[PDB]
Amino acid sequence: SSSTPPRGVTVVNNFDCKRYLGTWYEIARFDHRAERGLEKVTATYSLRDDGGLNVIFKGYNPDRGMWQQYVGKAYFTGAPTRAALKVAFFGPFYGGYNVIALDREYRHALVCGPDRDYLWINSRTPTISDEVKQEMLAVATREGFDVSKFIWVQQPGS
Repeated sequence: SSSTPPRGVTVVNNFDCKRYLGTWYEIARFDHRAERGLEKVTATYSLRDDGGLNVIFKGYNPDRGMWQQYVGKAYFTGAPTRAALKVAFFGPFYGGYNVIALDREYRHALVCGPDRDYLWINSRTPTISDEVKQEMLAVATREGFDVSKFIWVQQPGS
């Protein structure tokens, strides 16, 4: 089931959706065809009339010589105080989106998909401290993700 969280993963359960809105830089990702080779990736989150979120993915594609966007819609699968969502880019075809770690300042987030082949480190800044990087890798490995799969995404100052 590609719209539920991975078995045996803790999801953030005191989620304040309003503080999560705005722009997040992608620090690291497990690669798949949608993202592979994209640089300087951000995700931008905004509230919709219908209680879902707009998710605008932006990345630089060196082979095409262009910036490209993916326009999606995210909805909470349960209460909006549990950071368990599902995202679609076309039609009723959803993937799981789960915030599994978040600092009290809503400045750094570990986000996974519906299984352990999907994981992202995200930051309000394009670079993170070695201390924040270490905590992210510790949380991910404790939840059973193979962090050797990370691609460290090209960002200004990386």
